[PDB]
Amino acid sequence: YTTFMKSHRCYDLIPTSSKLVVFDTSLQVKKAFFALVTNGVRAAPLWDSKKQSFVGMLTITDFINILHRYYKSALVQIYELEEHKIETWREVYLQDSFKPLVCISPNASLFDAVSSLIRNKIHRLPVIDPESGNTLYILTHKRILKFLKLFITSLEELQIGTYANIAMVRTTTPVYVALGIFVQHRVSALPVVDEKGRVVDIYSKFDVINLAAEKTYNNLDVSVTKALQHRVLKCYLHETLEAIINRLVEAEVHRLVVVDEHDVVKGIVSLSDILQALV
Amino acid sequence: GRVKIGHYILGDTLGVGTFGKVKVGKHELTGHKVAVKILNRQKIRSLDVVGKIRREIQNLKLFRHPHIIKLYQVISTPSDIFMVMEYVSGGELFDYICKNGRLDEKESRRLFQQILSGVDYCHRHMVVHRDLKPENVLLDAHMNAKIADFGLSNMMSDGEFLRTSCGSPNYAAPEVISGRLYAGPEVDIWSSGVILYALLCGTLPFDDDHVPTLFKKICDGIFYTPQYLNPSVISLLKHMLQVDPMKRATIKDIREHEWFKQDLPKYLFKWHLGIRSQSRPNDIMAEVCRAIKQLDYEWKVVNPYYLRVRRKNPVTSTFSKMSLQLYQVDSRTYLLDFRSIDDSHTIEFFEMCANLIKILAQ
Amino acid sequence: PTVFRWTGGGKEVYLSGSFNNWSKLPLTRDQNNFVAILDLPEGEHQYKFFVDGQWTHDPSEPIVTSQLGTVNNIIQVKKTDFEVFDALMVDSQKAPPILPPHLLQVILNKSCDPALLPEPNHVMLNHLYALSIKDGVMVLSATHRYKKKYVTTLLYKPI
Ligand SMILES: N#Cc1c(O)c2c(-c3ccc(-c4ccccc4O)cc3)c(Cl)sc2[nH]c1=O
Ligand SMILES: Nc1ncnc2c1ncn2[C@@H]1O[C@H](COP(=O)(O)OP(=O)(O)O)[C@@H](O)[C@H]1O
Ligand SMILES: Nc1ncnc2c1ncn2[C@@H]1O[C@H](COP(=O)(O)O)[C@@H](O)[C@H]1O
Ligand SMILES: Nc1ncnc2c1ncn2[C@@H]1O[C@H](COP(=O)(O)O)[C@@H](O)[C@H]1O
Ligand SMILES: [Cl-]
Ligand SMILES: [Cl-]
Ligand SMILES: [Cl-]
Ligand SMILES: [Cl-]
Ligand SMILES: [Cl-]
Repeated sequence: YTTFMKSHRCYDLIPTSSKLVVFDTSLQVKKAFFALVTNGVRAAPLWDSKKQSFVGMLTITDFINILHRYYKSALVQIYELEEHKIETWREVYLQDSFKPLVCISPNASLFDAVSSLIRNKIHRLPVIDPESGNTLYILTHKRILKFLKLFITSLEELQIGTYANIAMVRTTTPVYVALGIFVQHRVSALPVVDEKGRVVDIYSKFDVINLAAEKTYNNLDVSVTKALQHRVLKCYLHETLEAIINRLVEAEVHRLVVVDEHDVVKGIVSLSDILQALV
Repeated sequence: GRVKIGHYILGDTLGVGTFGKVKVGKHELTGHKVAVKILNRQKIRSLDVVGKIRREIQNLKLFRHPHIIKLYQVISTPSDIFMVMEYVSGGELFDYICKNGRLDEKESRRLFQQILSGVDYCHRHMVVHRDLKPENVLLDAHMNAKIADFGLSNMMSDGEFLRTSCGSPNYAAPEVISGRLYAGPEVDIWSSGVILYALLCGTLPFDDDHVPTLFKKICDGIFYTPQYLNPSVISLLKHMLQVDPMKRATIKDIREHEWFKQDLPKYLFKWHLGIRSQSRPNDIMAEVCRAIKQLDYEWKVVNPYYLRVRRKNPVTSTFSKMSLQLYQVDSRTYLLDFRSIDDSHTIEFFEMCANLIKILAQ
Repeated sequence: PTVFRWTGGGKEVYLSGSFNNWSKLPLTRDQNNFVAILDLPEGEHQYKFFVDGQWTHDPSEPIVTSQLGTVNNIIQVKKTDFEVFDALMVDSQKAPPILPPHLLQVILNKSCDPALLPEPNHVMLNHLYALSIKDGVMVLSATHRYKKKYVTTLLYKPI
């Protein structure tokens, strides 16, 4: 399995004709998130015109962070977000705590990329050709795994992922509160629970763009269920890893909830975990 | 007392064609026959076609398709260059359609499949053989098509059009007779279309002794379809003989056509461009130059409407090139186009262009 | 091999040279072209013609006059003359156009993945396309190819 990854180059995974959105750090940050939504993209590289190079990647996490960091109430404007450039926020978010740009080459192996994703704890990575210096494509775990599923021709026994003290929200948990959990815990999805420990829904980082899309971000007081009104996937510990790997891809979702007999949460199994096991 | 090159004895001249005499060659020992194109070095430099021959050789040497004439070897001498190629006994397809009449539906289809296959292979190799006619389609003993005069051919480059209005006016595309810019493959389809008409009818679709009427007809794309023609092939001819290249059949549209598909062997097969200013063309060139130098960019004025410009990067300290070209959109409006020249390259290209726009018209 | 060609008429034309101990080798006629092709040891060779009972040289070709008044042609056969690409390389020493409709055929405008795009026509690669400056910010765009793959880059740049 890992042998396959060490041989295959990043290029092999790049699609025939793709779209790539680059934001100049001088762009106002609200315009940036709105452009992510308008172009139908989850992450865009950032170019520093003065530095003449790509400094980083703007993601939904940045949105979650501005929102939570600077939200006052539904009565006041998030002035900060409304008038703040990508550069002005990147310097606030990363003050003395500085971070550069993690990137792979197309001629570098698939292994090197998977390793880098885990090494730097990131879900989206850019591919930069050394000759041109041009960003070509952004490598997402879902894609690396889909290619692995095309190549392939229990959960309790193996034990892969975080199974204890899981980050969760309730039916009536406000979006703001949930955003704060996404911050302190540094996780991608929060399962929504009912009166009993049983799980009804799952609010993900991706459901947070809907705020930007529908321009409903000035009200984060709304319960997590209200937010998810603009629209489950479960797995057990007796189910085989290959059946779970199959269930994830034939639904194209980032993670599965490890549930009990009567819909009660027990742990989690993410695409990042599966790809660490197969490395 | 025999003239030899390789071990081939040079015989009778077969034709002249584009860039020089083609003679037969019979191998001294084996009797194997070849066609030898002779290029006089001093003659090929008199017309400045040295670049054309260099490219033509480079291409044809690595081609290997059963319906394109093979280039076996190029023998250079101090005085002349000899291009040794495969010899086909049957000669011109033109003479065939003269002697025997129009080919039956089945035989025309066979040949059209073979020709189009070859035409496709060319385009798959970024080569467009302008000047595609039955006079350049040779036949072998077994009645197979062999595409043969790559003299007027050209390469297809990323981001560029072709201009040369080459080939016979009967087989020439409307945009070619109009001396307009073209991509390349579309002009080979229009030519393959008239070949198909010749194969089925024994005559040319666009032909008249009066040249201006011939030219109106080509541009009005109007031709006569005799009664014997199958409406399905009439349908195909209508699609290939479109005056709008945008409305014209692509090799795909042809492969997908029901008439073509029949008995076919397996062995073959809101954004805006630039900025649009309404000023007088020469004013636009002054306006752009008084902006390019206002930005401290090195350049070279090729045509009076084409400018190749360079920029020294203040950070990476690496030069970045881009070419500007002004086209005419209307009877009233014109537009300046920006093309990227290969030595982030792409982002540095956008920045270059952008600056010029913030100080320019629509 | 070297080409020796006489351009004129004649009933019998011969080529005599240093490379054949000045023996009268005959030239075969095509039209007004009398030829014989032969390989020569890359160096200096002197030749002359026996055109229809008269000894001459080719006036267009380079000559050499002897201490004895002998006027012969001369041929410096070079190594570069025999290698095709070497030989070709040594040898190479208004109103505006109408906009081709091709440049109006895009892939961004024309269920599925928003990141994915149709394959472009070679002809529209490397050309700059841009969206109208709305809210003091410029959107620039171009399709480029890296190997057998294409990337359409959009730059959100303010102005
Ligand atoms: N036009 C022209 C032309 C030429 O014809 C040639 C020949 C040549 C080859 C063979 C014969 C020949 C002679 C007797 C009988 C049968 C034959 O084919 C004649 C000439 C060269 Cl070699 S270089 C060259 N350059 C030109 O520009
Ligand atoms: N390749 C990268 N180089 C540098 N920083 C990155 C890179 N990818 C992501 N980041 C940063 O890491 C943080 C988390 O991003 P990420 O988890 O990848 O987003 P998402 O879960 O929405 O895909 C953000 O602050 C983002 O700016
Ligand atoms: N809701 C969650 N609570 C706790 N851990 C989680 C949760 N979601 C993901 N993880 C873990 O976070 C890591 C990265 O996962 P992810 O951010 O979902 O791609 C893995 O080790 C997961 O097991
Ligand atoms: N295990 C899951 N069960 C149901 N929906 C899920 C699950 N994980 C993610 N989603 C959905 O996937 C979207 C977010 O995308 P992503 O972060 O790629 O998983 C949202 O619409 C979520 O509701
Ligand atoms: Cl001829
Ligand atoms: Cl014979
Ligand atoms: Cl034959
Ligand atoms: Cl005819
Ligand atoms: Cl002479």
